[PDB]
This record gives sequence, structure tokens and C-alpha cells, in this order.
Amino acid sequence: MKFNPFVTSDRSKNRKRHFNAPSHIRRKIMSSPLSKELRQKYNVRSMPIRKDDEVQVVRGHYKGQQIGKVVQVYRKKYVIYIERVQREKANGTTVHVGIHPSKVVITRLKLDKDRKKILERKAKSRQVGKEKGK
Amino acid sequence: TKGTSSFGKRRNKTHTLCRRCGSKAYHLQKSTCGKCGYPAKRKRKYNWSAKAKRRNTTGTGRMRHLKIVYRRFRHGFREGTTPKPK
Amino acid sequence: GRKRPVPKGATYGKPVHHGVNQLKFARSLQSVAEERAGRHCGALRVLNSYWVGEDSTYKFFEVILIDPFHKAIRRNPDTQWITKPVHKHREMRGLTSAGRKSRGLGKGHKFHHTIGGSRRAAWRRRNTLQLHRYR
Amino acid sequence: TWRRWHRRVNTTQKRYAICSALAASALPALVMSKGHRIEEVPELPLVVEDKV
Amino acid sequence: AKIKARDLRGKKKEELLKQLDDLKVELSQLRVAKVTGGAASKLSKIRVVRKSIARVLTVINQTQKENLRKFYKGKKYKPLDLRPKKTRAMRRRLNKHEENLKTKKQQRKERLYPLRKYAVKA
Amino acid sequence: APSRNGMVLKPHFHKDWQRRVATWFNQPARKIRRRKARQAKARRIAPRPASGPIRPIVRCPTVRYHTKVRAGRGFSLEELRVAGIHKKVARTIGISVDPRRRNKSTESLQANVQRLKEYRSKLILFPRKPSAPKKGDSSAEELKLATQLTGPVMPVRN
Amino acid sequence: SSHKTFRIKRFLAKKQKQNRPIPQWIRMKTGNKIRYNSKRRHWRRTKLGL
RNA sequence: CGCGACCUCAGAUCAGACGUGGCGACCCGCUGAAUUUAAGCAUAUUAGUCAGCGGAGGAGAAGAAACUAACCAGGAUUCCCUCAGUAACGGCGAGUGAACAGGGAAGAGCCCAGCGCCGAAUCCCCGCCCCGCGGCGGGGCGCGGGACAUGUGGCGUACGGAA
RNA sequence: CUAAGGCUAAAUACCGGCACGAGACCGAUAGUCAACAAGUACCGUAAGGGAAAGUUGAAAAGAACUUUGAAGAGAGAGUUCA
RNA sequence: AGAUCUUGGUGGUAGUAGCAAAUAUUCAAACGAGAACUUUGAAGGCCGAAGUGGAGAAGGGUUCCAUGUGAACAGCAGUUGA
RNA sequence: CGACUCUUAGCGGUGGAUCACUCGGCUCGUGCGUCGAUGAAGAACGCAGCUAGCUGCGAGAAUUAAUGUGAAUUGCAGGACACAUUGAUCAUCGACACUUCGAACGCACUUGCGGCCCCGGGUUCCUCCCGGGGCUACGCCUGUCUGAGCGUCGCU
Ligand SMILES: [Mg+2]
Ligand SMILES: [Mg+2]
Ligand SMILES: [Mg+2]
Ligand SMILES: [Mg+2]
Ligand SMILES: [Mg+2]
Ligand SMILES: [Mg+2]
Ligand SMILES: [Mg+2]
Ligand SMILES: [Mg+2]
Ligand SMILES: [Mg+2]
Ligand SMILES: [Mg+2]
Ligand SMILES: [Mg+2]
Ligand SMILES: [Mg+2]
Ligand SMILES: [Mg+2]
Ligand SMILES: [Mg+2]
Ligand SMILES: [Mg+2]
Ligand SMILES: [Mg+2]
Ligand SMILES: [Mg+2]
Ligand SMILES: [Mg+2]
Ligand SMILES: [Mg+2]
Ligand SMILES: [Mg+2]
Ligand SMILES: [Mg+2]
Ligand SMILES: [Mg+2]
Ligand SMILES: [Mg+2]
Ligand SMILES: [Mg+2]
Ligand SMILES: [Mg+2]
Ligand SMILES: [Mg+2]
Ligand SMILES: [Mg+2]
Ligand SMILES: [Mg+2]
Ligand SMILES: [Mg+2]
Ligand SMILES: [Mg+2]
Ligand SMILES: [Mg+2]
Ligand SMILES: [Mg+2]
Ligand SMILES: [Mg+2]
Ligand SMILES: [Mg+2]
Ligand SMILES: [Zn+2]
Repeated sequence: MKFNPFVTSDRSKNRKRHFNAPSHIRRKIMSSPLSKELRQKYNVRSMPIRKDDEVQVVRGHYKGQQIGKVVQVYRKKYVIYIERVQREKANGTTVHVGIHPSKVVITRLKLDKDRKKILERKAKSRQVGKEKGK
Repeated sequence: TKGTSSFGKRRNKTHTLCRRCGSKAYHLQKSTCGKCGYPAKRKRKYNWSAKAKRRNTTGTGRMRHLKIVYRRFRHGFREGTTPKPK
Repeated sequence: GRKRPVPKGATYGKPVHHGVNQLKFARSLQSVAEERAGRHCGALRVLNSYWVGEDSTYKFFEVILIDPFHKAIRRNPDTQWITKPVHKHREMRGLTSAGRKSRGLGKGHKFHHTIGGSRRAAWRRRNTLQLHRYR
Repeated sequence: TWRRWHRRVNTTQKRYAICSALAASALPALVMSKGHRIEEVPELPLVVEDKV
Repeated sequence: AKIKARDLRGKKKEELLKQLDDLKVELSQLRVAKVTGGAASKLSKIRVVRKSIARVLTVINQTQKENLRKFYKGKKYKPLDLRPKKTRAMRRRLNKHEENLKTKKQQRKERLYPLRKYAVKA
Repeated sequence: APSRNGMVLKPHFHKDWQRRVATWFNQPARKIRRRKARQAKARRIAPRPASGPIRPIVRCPTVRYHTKVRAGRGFSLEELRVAGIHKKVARTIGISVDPRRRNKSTESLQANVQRLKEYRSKLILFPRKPSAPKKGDSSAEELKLATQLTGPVMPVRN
Repeated sequence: SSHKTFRIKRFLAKKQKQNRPIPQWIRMKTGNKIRYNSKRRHWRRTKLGL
């Protein structure tokens, strides 16, 4: 279990840190697992969610294998919006239903130099860990 | 009449706003603030009212300079340096 | 001596505290002169003082002051100690020779009042109830 | 805060309690009565080699 | 078409002041548009122009201050804003040279009787 | 009010004691801090004994305790003088000195100087320059025979 | 009164400016917990500090 | 009947520095009650405590014996245990009340004045040059100013010291 | 033992501050006065006194539309697991 | 279950006391869902220049002015309002 | 028959107890232990497109720069942002800036009024008016300059 005396296991402290986190670590908190194919291609497990990557929902009312592209990462409400994940309201307009990024799986990554750089960084750290623990 | 009738005669302010401490306790006729004692160089403060002390102690306001001092202390009060340019 | 500063000599209380005259200040007049010199010259440090004359109504003392920021003082060891921040207004804390005499400091059986550095230190030590973890 | 939270026990009594606890750990009925599911343990004073 | 702090530093003082004046004029016109109805885009452009003015002003001030620092480098007396501002107490304390210098008696002691490295057999 | 038989008790709780009560909840923390400081000091003086300088043999003053013997503050200057050790060099080689202690009797004097001679025999002196051994000791007896001493140096034993 | 000092007029100006209702879009914000301006002052209900 | 030297003073928006005020849990110096207890109450107690004033620092204060002792003697200060609710104080009533030795935590010692000796050996400031900047120092120079014999510096301080 | 001169770290103290960790504690009349725009609203000329006030839902999906009423307010309909 | 207990909530009283100091209102019309109370007109009165008039000081601080609303307040009402 | 009253129950009101929760306290412990004339603490006034409070900030005003990060902020709107001819946001914070009172510092304040030196303009150097910049507190130390004394003297 936790042995470091400088990290807290207090429930109130953890919840206060989570619900008052700045957006630059709300990005880290709002991470999503990669698909098995992506986990095989890139030697990483998770990835912070991003504006224009395509995910599918694995829990809740919108479970399915349909692939929808993310359209908004609403870090203030800890949710993301997807293309066809939406509902009709009273006046007939459609509103996006916010679902947690931990309840989706990323099936295609929106790639630029920063995402790629983070990808080799995570993969190299995991490889170093595997070689150490071999 | 010591009651209602005499309350109609009050039209002359004893106290005004104090330029120090911003409190409506500056006796106009004595030229002395009843809360801070403004013309005195030292702040009026007494130990028989801890509530009065904590109403106006350090940290109850802005601390424009003390915040920076607290932040600057954690890096040894370094000056004349900048982070390595990218 | 030190007359009690009460209006019309009325000290309201038990008769043991009715004294107004024949009362004495706990600090010597030399300490008072040192304190006045230090208070007027707040940027200087009182070192010592000595007796130069007295009258029926006045005592005269000459107080040695040191400017702690002169380079002659500041560049000289065995004198840099007075430049430390802890050594400011010594005469107001009773750390000069004239101020120290009224504190009852010393070694041996005559000075049991101030074991620990001061009267208050000894009083706190002797009046604190040490409640250990295991009684 | 000065509730006397701590108690001091005689050292001989603490050693006595340790001895009684050890002696009761070698009796299958008592360890069973603590609910420890010893039904296929080969020997209750269970001793393994130093390789562990 | 924002302005950045990096590409302002190469410019000299005259065109920096010219650009600051143009930004001030544009901000005044944007405020005029704000009080006369205007459009939402011009209302949003107020903050952009204000931050651009702040950028130009801080570049000018930093260049002036560093030029003054280069001018007063190596001089005995410097303006108070160019001196370090560690802490009043830290500024009153002794400098390293007069902190670490010793009397002749003390260094004679350290020369004659230095502390030795030793061990004791059990 | 007294009640039947009992002891006349005089509690000293008439003086607002609750404002000055010293609790000991930081006692384990204080012990941890003290041990950490001890280990840091022992690491600082690496080959030097952890407990510190050697102390003299000293008889307890009064008639209650004069049969016992304990450790004193430092070696008297006469003990150092007849032991052949300078009073300013002794502190550099870990000998505690006490200029204000006198030697009333010759027996304590001789005991303390045998103590000093034994310590000087057991001392290993490292040269100031490791590559230049001037007069301290041979390199062989300080290669592996040097080791930090735990506990008081030559403990005083009745 | 009609005669007044500059500081008094400025104080009254600020007390005028901060005596207004909340904007309507405040209640649309995430985690509002604000229903109305609870520091509203009326010139006849309560009197100012000066 | 003017010009100089010194002494004692004064002015300056003179050159360069410094102090003020805040916090104030802990610390240092003063000032300092009464409620209360005594089954009343005045000494006493509360208590050198509350209130009041001043001054600091990350700690402060104390501190290297004009000490404890009476022993076969210990050996700066500070803190803990114990001495000890004891010696003692007290309308000897209510109540108050240490210290030495002992065991530990820590452990560190020193500097002047004075008596002297050494061609004031001493110190500050202003100009110039070089090395540096990063807390403003190092070296060299000035028939450059000042302090200083009404005493600066080196040796040296009771454990003795010097020649 | 050597007063009427001076310095000195450690062990020690810490209900203020900066930043942390924990608890056989309290659980919105409790625990700080203050879990919330709290030393705030408000009271007193002033010194100063000083509150009350937590919870829709998983997600606003916060009741489109029809209908009586001048409206508040209703009757249907609708969202929701409710 | 008590403490003329603390804080909060709720009854009977009870649709009760009461909305009675300073002479006084009436007719028509307009707006308006709605008029004893608003507005206009007509009439009858009152303050009667030491005023129920016209303007200031102190004090208040936006109460001033126009437009809009009819939730709450103006101890009945309101289409009116500080 | 009804009304009224009482008892009990169903349902509906009033009220917010109980229960569950908890970004809050209280207590203990640890490491640091740092303010200010280079203008502190405190106060006032301002600053957002829509903003009253809280918060943040100071006329560069809900922030500039720099560094790290790496695509958002979000209640609405707007507009950026090839993320490489460099980057939204957030964090850090060492550069810059930091209104008025306040030890508060030209004098004074429930108001206002000066003086000195430079610069620009109206003037067309001369000092009147306007604007801008820098100074102008008390105490005290070392040094400097200017002095005072029927203080002590020397020469004349
Ligand atoms: Mg009366
Ligand atoms: Mg009056
Ligand atoms: Mg008495
Ligand atoms: Mg010397
Ligand atoms: Mg009124
Ligand atoms: Mg000057
Ligand atoms: Mg002070
Ligand atoms: Mg009594
Ligand atoms: Mg009684
Ligand atoms: Mg009585
Ligand atoms: Mg006090
Ligand atoms: Mg000290
Ligand atoms: Mg001392
Ligand atoms: Mg001595
Ligand atoms: Mg006993
Ligand atoms: Mg007593
Ligand atoms: Mg020890
Ligand atoms: Mg000499
Ligand atoms: Mg509460
Ligand atoms: Mg509840
Ligand atoms: Mg209604
Ligand atoms: Mg339900
Ligand atoms: Mg009850
Ligand atoms: Mg009636
Ligand atoms: Mg009636
Ligand atoms: Mg008539
Ligand atoms: Mg009439
Ligand atoms: Mg009139
Ligand atoms: Mg009106
Ligand atoms: Mg009504
Ligand atoms: Mg019910
Ligand atoms: Mg930036
Ligand atoms: Mg006036
Ligand atoms: Mg003369
Ligand atoms: Zn005031």
C-alpha cells in the first residue's frame, strides 16, 4: 500500500484536490483507455482525451460499437461530448449528453507532434519498466 | 423628554471616516480615531479584545506584498535571474 | 524613588497596596539613562555607560553608543557582534551592564530566582505541570 | 488533551501475555475458534524452511 | 493578427512608440463603438487591443530597464530600483567578505592548533 | 470538608494551572529527532568517536556518593602537564580539558594520567594531507583498523 | 446634504454603483448557488455607515 | 587689530548610510490588580498572574564561577527525571515552597580594558588602473583628505603573561 | 572563587505565519462565530456586538405543444427509474 | 417532561381586538380584465400669507426625471407610488 | 337526518426532525520559520463585452513578460490558436509594472495651498500662464562646506 508520508490518503483531501484541480491536470485526470489494437501498436495503455479523436462508449445508455468523434472536452464538468451521443429535449433540439472519458475507449488518436512525443515517452518508460522487472 | 422627542435633535455627526483603517470612528472634535488612533504613529490595539484584534490583523486584508514574500521565500529570494530560454 | 501615578494618591484596593510614596523602581537610574539614550538614538546601539556626576536632584551618566553601520565598526571582528540583528536595543531588554544588574542574575545560592535565564523563565518552569504520556 | 490516553503495563505481564498468546496458537481448537479455517494444515505449529 | 512579445524586441524605440500610439487610437475607437452600440466582434476586440498595449509597454519598459542595468554595471552607486530587493533584514546583514574575515589572533589559533582527524581503537 | 479518617492533603492547584500544562505528545517525535541528529553528527565526524571526547575519572562529591566514581567534564591541566600533552593540542585530538578543576590528591592524578596515556596509545592520528604522512601514524594501522567508536570513550567503571 | 466633500461624494457614488441586481446570466453558470443579490440596500430601509 | 591653531557649539533639500511602523504563539525588560480562598476579614492567597508599556529572533534569554560544597571532593549555560510537596516561609491558619549532590539530552570555548613592548605598526573616505559584478570585494597607486598620542593596531587576560 | 567590562552553537520553547501528514474527535441547533458572496448581512455616535443560511437529478433530460384565466394559478401532454 | 431551561416550529385566543386626533365629499367620462381610492372635467369644501404656499441649512443619498411591470411592499384597494 | 365536538385510520397540507452524505472544523504531530522608507500590515477607489457579491488584479488593472505544459475557456457572444517562420489553456514565477491614503515623508486635511531645479508649448528667453519630469519629513552616524564665541592661546 501507500508508504510515502508526503502523499495523503485522506478522503476529504483527495476529493478537494480532485474537484478543485486546475485544467492542466484536469486534462491528466480525464484520460481514456486505448483500444486493444492501439494498445498493441503503441506500447501504452491510457491517453488523455483530446478534441478530435474517435471513441466508442463502453458503459451506460450509449453502449455500442459505433465510433463517434469527440466534439468537446468540457473539463469544467469532467465530461466529453461525442457526435451521435445526444438526446432530444422538450423543444425538439438536440443536446449532447456528457459522459465521463473513463467510460469510453479511444479507437483512433488525433495525432500531432505533441501527442506522438507523449506516445514515445510513455512507451519508452513502459519498456524501461519491463526491462527492469524482467 | 429624554426619549422620542430628544432623538429628533441629533443632526451633528460626532465621528467621520478615518483616512487610516477606513472606519467611521474618527472623532471630528478630538481629531483622534476611536479604533486606530490615527494621529498616533502606532496602531491602537488591546489584548482585552481578541475579537477586535482578529477583525483587523494581518491576513484579514489583501497582503499584496506578503503574498509575494511568501512565494519568493521558497526559492531563496533569488533576483536578477530568469529561466533558461527555449 | 517612583511615586505611583494614581489620581490623588488613591489606589483602590487592599491596604497592602495603598503605598504611593516610598516606592522604588526596580531598575537603576543608570539603566533609565541608557534607555533614554537608546530611545533617542534608535539607529545606534548602546554599549555601556558610567557615572560622571550627580546633584541632589539629578544624576549624570555618559552612555557609549556604537553606530552599527559604520565601516570601521562593520569591518572589524570582535566588534561585528554589535552589528547582529539580535543585539538591537539591548538597554531595553536589560542586556547592558546597568540593565543586567536589576534582573537578579548570577551563580550560586543567592540567585535561585533566575535559574533558566530570567525570573519569568524560572517561574514558568516551576509553575508548569508536566503531564507526561504515562502517569 | 490531557486525558491520560496511555497506559503502562508491567513488563513481566506483557511477556506473560505474549507467552499465553503463543501457547494458544499451537492448539487447533482455539485457532479454529478464532475462525482461521485450519482443516487441511498438516501441523498447527506450522514451520517452513528458511527459503521462505 | 495578434502582436507577440518576441518580434517586438528587435524593434527600436521609435516604431515601438508608433505602434503603441496606433493601438491606443484603435482602443479609443473601440470604446467609441462600444458606447454607440457597435458589434459584438468589436466589443471582443477591446481585450485584444488592451493586452497588445500591455505587451508593447512591457517590452519598452524591460528594454529601458536592462539598458539602465548595463549602464550602471560596475558603478559604485546605483539607483535604489536597480539594487537587489531581497529583504530589508537581508539587506542590513553583513556581506560575505566582512562576514568571513577573522582577527589575526583567531587565524593564528587555526594555524597553530587545527582540528585533527583521528580514530580510537576499541 | 474532612470526612472520617484520611490524610490532610494540600493540592497546589490554587494558581490557574490549566494555562501552563506541558503535554508530552511530541515525546516520540523528540526522540526520533534526537536520534536523527545523533546519527547525522556521527556521520559528520566520520572516524572520530560518536560520543565525543574522552572524559576523566572523577569521584562524586558528597558523603552520599563518594564511594562511586563517574566521568568528569575534562582533564585538569596538571594531568595534561604530567601526561605530556599541551592544553591547546589536547582538544584537537579529542581530549576534554577542564582548566578550573584542581587535583587535591595524587591518586586521582595518577589514575587520570594512566587514562590519558592509554587513550594516547589507542589513538590513531590521520595526517592532514592523506598523501603526506608527516608524523601522525602509519598508513597500515589507519587503512582498515580505523573505525568510529560507539559509546563513551573508555567508559568510567567502578 | 447638497454641500459635500469629494470623498463623501465618491463613497456615495460607489454605494450607488454596487446597489444593483445580479445579471441574469449568472444563474446559468456551472455551480452557481446564487439566487439574488443579498446585499441590496434601500435608502429608506437601512442607512449608510456615514 | 587683524590673521591663524585648537576647544565647545550651530546651519545645510550638503555626500553616503541608518531608525521609525506591523505581527507578536514562543522570548526579554518593566508596570501590575481585584474577583477568589481563608466558610467573616485587614497580613496572607489569588499572583509577580490578568489588564497596560517597551524590545527582539528563528529561536530568545542564560552562559564559561567573586559557583557548589565540606567530600577520597566536583566544575560554564539550558532542558528532562529525581531530590520534593522536602529544607523553609505562613493571622506557623488557609496556604506557599526552592536548591545541592545523583542519572541523563547536549556539550565549546573564548575576547578586551588595564601592566607592558613595537618609529600609529592602525582605521575610514575620495580619485585612477586592473580582476570580477551579481549581495559589491581583491590587488596596485595618489608630497590625495580625514580619524587617531584625550591612544589605533599586533603580542597578551588570571588556565598566568612577556623578555 | 576573583565582582563592579564583552562575545558564544547544541540540547529548549512555540494556541502567530508558510507548507504538510494523521486521528477510537464532531457531523449542519454538532464541529471554529463562520462547511454557503462570514467577521458577511445587520445593530450602536463610538469603543464594540454579530447572525441565519448545505443536499433536484446519473445526466437539465429544468416540463415543447394544446387548453381556461388579465395574471398568479390549473387540466391534459412530455422527460426520467422516480 | 419539567430547570420563568436553549433554538426552531405550531395552536387556542381569533376571523377576535382593532384599521375612530386635526369638518368632506359628489357627479360624469377616459384608460383598464378589474375603479370608493388613478387621470381629466364639473361641483362642494379645507389650509387662509405666524399656510396644508414658495425656497434654503443640518441630515438623507439618487429618494430627482421619463418609460415599463403589477410578484412582494405602500397594515382596504390601486390602472397609482418615495 | 344534518351542524358542532371528541377518538381512530386513509389521504392531502404546514413544519423540517430523523437518517444517509461532507471541498468544513477541532485536536495532535512534522519541516521551515520569511515583513517595512527599495515604502509594510491595514484602508480607500477603480479594473471584465455582457459583472452586484466573492475572488483576482492596479490605469500594462478578473492581468503583461518568461519558463514548463500542450488544445482549450465556456453562462452567452466574439475572435483567435499552420500546435513549425512557435502555441489555446493552466501551472510555475526569477523579468517588468504596481493608483490614493497609511511609519507616510513639502505644509495640511470632514478643506486646499506652496517652494526649488530641468523639459515642452502659448511665449518667440524673459520670465508670466499651461502641461510633464525630479526634488522638498523627523531623528541620527561618518565625512564636507559655511560659520559663532569678552572659551584657551600664538603671531602681529
Ligand atoms: Mg438619560
Ligand atoms: Mg461635540
Ligand atoms: Mg492581600
Ligand atoms: Mg587583541
Ligand atoms: Mg428614517
Ligand atoms: Mg543629503
Ligand atoms: Mg517595533
Ligand atoms: Mg473569604
Ligand atoms: Mg464563602
Ligand atoms: Mg465578602
Ligand atoms: Mg499581559
Ligand atoms: Mg543570545
Ligand atoms: Mg549573554
Ligand atoms: Mg574567567
Ligand atoms: Mg518521596
Ligand atoms: Mg508565591
Ligand atoms: Mg551525553
Ligand atoms: Mg593597547
Ligand atoms: Mg454551526
Ligand atoms: Mg439535519
Ligand atoms: Mg398574485
Ligand atoms: Mg422515489
Ligand atoms: Mg423536551
Ligand atoms: Mg371587529
Ligand atoms: Mg374603528
Ligand atoms: Mg370656502
Ligand atoms: Mg377657510
Ligand atoms: Mg414652508
Ligand atoms: Mg417621482
Ligand atoms: Mg394593502
Ligand atoms: Mg403528514
Ligand atoms: Mg504568457
Ligand atoms: Mg479648512
Ligand atoms: Mg576668541
Ligand atoms: Zn482610524
